[PDB]
Amino acid sequence: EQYYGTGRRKEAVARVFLRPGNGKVTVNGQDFNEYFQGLVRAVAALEPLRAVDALGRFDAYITVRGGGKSGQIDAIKLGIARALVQYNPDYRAKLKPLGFLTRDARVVERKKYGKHKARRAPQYSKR
Amino acid sequence: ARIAGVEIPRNKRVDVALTYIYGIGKARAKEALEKTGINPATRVKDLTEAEVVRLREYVENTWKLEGELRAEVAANIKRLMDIGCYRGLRHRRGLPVRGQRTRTNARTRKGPRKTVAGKKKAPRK
Amino acid sequence: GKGDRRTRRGKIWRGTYGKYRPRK
Amino acid sequence: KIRIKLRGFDHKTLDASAQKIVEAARRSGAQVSGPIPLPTRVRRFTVIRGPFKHKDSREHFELRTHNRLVDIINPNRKTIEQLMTLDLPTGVEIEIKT
Amino acid sequence: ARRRRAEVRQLQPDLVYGDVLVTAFINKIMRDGKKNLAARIFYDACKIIQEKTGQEPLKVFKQAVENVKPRMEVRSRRVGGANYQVPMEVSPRRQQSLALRWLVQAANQRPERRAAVRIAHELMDAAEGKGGAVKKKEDVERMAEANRAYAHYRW
Amino acid sequence: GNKIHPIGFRLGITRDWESRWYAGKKQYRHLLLEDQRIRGLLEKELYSAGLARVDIERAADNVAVTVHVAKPGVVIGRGGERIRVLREELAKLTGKNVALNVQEVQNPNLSAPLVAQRVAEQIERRFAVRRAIKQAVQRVMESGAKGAKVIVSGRIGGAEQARTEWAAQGRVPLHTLRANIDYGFALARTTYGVLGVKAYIFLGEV
Amino acid sequence: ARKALIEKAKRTPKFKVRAYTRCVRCGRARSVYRFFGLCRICLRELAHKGQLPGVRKASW
Amino acid sequence: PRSLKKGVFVDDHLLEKVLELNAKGEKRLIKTWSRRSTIVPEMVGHTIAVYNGKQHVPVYITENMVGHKLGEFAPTRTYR
RNA sequence: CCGGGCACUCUAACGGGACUGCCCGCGAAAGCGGGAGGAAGGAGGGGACGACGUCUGGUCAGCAUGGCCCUUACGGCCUGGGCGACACACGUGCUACAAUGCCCACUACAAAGCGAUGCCACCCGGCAACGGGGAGCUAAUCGCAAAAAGGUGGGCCCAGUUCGGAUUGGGGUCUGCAACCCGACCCCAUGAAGCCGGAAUCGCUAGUAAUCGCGGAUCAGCCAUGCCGCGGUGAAUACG
Ligand SMILES: [Zn+2]
Repeated sequence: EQYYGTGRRKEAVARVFLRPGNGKVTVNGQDFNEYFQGLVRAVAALEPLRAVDALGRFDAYITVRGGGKSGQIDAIKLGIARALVQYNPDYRAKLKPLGFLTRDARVVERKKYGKHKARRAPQYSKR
Repeated sequence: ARIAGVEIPRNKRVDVALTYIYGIGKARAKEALEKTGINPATRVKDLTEAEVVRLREYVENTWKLEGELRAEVAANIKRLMDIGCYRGLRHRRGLPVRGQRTRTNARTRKGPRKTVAGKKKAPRK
Repeated sequence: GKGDRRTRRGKIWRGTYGKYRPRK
Repeated sequence: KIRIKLRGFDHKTLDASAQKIVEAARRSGAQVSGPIPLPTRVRRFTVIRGPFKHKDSREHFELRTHNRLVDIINPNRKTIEQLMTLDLPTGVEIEIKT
Repeated sequence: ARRRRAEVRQLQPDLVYGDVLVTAFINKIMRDGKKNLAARIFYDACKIIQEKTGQEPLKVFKQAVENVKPRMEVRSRRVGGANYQVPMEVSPRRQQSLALRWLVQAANQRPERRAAVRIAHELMDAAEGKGGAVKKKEDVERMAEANRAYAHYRW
Repeated sequence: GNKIHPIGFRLGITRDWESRWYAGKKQYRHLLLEDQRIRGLLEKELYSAGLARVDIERAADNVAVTVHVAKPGVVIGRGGERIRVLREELAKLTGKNVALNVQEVQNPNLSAPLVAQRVAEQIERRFAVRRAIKQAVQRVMESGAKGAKVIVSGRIGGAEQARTEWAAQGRVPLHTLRANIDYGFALARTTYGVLGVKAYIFLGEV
Repeated sequence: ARKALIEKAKRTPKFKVRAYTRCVRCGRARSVYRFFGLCRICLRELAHKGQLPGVRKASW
Repeated sequence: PRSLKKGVFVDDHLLEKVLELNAKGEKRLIKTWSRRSTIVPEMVGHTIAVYNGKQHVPVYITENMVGHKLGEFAPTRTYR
């Protein structure tokens, strides 16, 4: 009837809803190719599908809010990866070795004082 | 086509081209073309004798341009310069007028650095 | 660029609005 | 429909406080909307550590303010009885608008 | 790197050829992390290699890298006074880094106003064995083997 | 010149605030300046009583104030006549209308502020610094405490060169964020100059 | 920070632009925070004592 | 590209003191610390002495220098 | 948006989870290598946190304090000037020299913050700064706010240029008793140096550098291109 998987990346949340069907994707309304209009990376998000020969077998409604269309592309990629497991829990065996079921914990680094950008340290002359 | 005081902007978009006049900027460009109703994109060469007349007339008569303008500006400066006007003294002395720092960064108004001898050991770093 | 006070960026950089970066 | 809004500095002086308000009125009115959290507003004060120079000393201080809501629809006298005068915390301060 | 032997960051394959080496090259084109414009340029280029060249872009590319990889390079070294330039092999790893870097560099050294083209044309020239990229490569080897006297400082 | 205040460092845990009351924007600065006015007099007065802390709770025009002392008597007064003077001198400062409780200090020998002042005073009377210090650490260490330490600033004995005296026993982990170390500082005006006094007392842990 | 120069409390600005914060404890006019009436120093001193209600040490 | 808006400012120390002299014609000198004030026609012909911040310099106010502000005619710093 | 519904995102409080705990290998042990599960590991990533002491380190100008000195004044009030001077030298930075770019238009994703005379919706007058009018907000429920880079379409066509904006002339807004000295902002004109930098020299090992915009404190206004902080996109390389 329906399947779920969230998915978060670099501060992005993607609600992934798979549903046996054609293979289209409605990201926040616009078509998959409409929200990510011209982003050589987009293709990534659906990689967990091709992982187990899905896509042209499923369908996906997706809500995405937070971060940037790049982070969303990874949240969504994780969503489609999780949801694809509630469906058949047997997918892990091949879906995980790729690492799709991991939550990239790489986040912006705090901006420490004394320094220009958390690390970028100010420069000196005839020290 | 030649327009204002010895003006001859050619082979470029009319707007761009009008820019080549002393008192005309990217602003008056789109306007003089706006009013005189001429495509701004037309290459000055591809213009029409009819358009070159409405432009030549609208512009020359609507704004104070070229020589006559430099005459004004020069005239102004001369004035605040004749009266004890501080601002006028800044012109004489050749230093920046709009109240900027003259301890460093004033080269655009002073010219090339005029290095002199100095005091070393006294961390002038 | 970020420095031309009479352009989009020049206005954005200076955090202002005018004939070059109207409110909408 | 008595909307309560609780704010405090201690995230316990409230969960304690606002929780009393829940168990109390849960015997004289509706059933309460449960103490709903609500985002916290933090105030940062970045200060140079010592006096005179040392621009890169610093050390951060923040004054985080917490909020709680609750919401009791179906006000029924006894509700305004179990609540009206039976609070306890000192590091709290309420505002109610039924 | 005093402690470990810093392992190599493994890159995610291409979003079209699924080739890691490509991502690498694209990363060398990128600047200010504007990885989209970077990816585009390399793909537009691949389609410029398709038109003006009846060959598959991917193979033209790899061919290029190949001719641009130096197999010998000179590394400075202090040996009794003077700093003799010792000639020596080049790691497989370093060969790539240099090849790709050199390509992008020479590519941005070309005249054609369009970024995507400079890459397109540079790659091809490289394949044929000509171009600023292969120059540097052959210049390097020349440098070594011309200092092959101090090669007994093997390093 | 390193190390943070052991209290301020632990405020989240093993140590509560001296003023616990909500407020904000338009009030906070006014409602705080007050607290200082309060504490101001109490310390200026209740000196001989042995001040140690001045908790100040609030809710609305009915302040708290719970002065902690070693000699609760000196505070109260005869039958309670002084707690009348002060408690009144109080509202002549804050119309607010406020209470004035008084808790007794169970062994002023575990009150960093006290141990400090204790030493600060001796030093003012011209006692041998190092001695006074060792003694103090002993008293504190000799009546409970899993650790203690005292530090006197400089110009020990009026010496022309400012020095710095020590003394410590048992664990006194300033680094362990959970120790529960009472910190106390005492000044010490003198013919030759000011000399700060620091008292550190360690109790339990968790 | 001379008594004399703490005429700031005088209101009488003659014009309200001559008004100026000043520390409500040391007179440190130079970097007085509003929310406290205190200067960067005193603010730090008191935060360490705990006399600044709900003003813990930041970190993240 | 200067600008005040609507209400050309002029301290009335010298203002109501300059026009009072307009009743008997003119006078022989003035002296104000109000270098902050704009110059109005009524000042023309007159001779107001402005303050350096140290001296009272005699400034003959002519038409050509109306809109300006007195101080612009009494230099502050001393250079070269 | 409406009823409705707490599932989900989230909000904030608490609980769980990682310990070389399990499997194979070496080791006396600690532990090293490898593998499974797992969101994650062998200190998972970033903070707070700085020993006994050193430098006669820094600050009596934050405050405190010994001693010395001044008391019609080395005190106090005021107006004005100065701290903003310049032939020059250095440090830290901003903007840039351009096509992996600049401009116009259209269109899309963020976080953390701040708001009482304060944020300012929307409507009107103005090219505009801004003015007039006026709703909501007491602020997860209203406002600052537009994120910018980006995607789509057009223009520019390699030129000191639709690069770059210094400098200067004029008009004007706004705060403030008051913007000459000495404010920021808007619009017109002006349109400089600069075509990638000698010797020498600085930063950073990953969500880091690089790049893009957003907020805050101080604060009437503001010389912020500074400082503290936020998220977006996102590398190269490390033999040694
Ligand atoms: Zn202070």
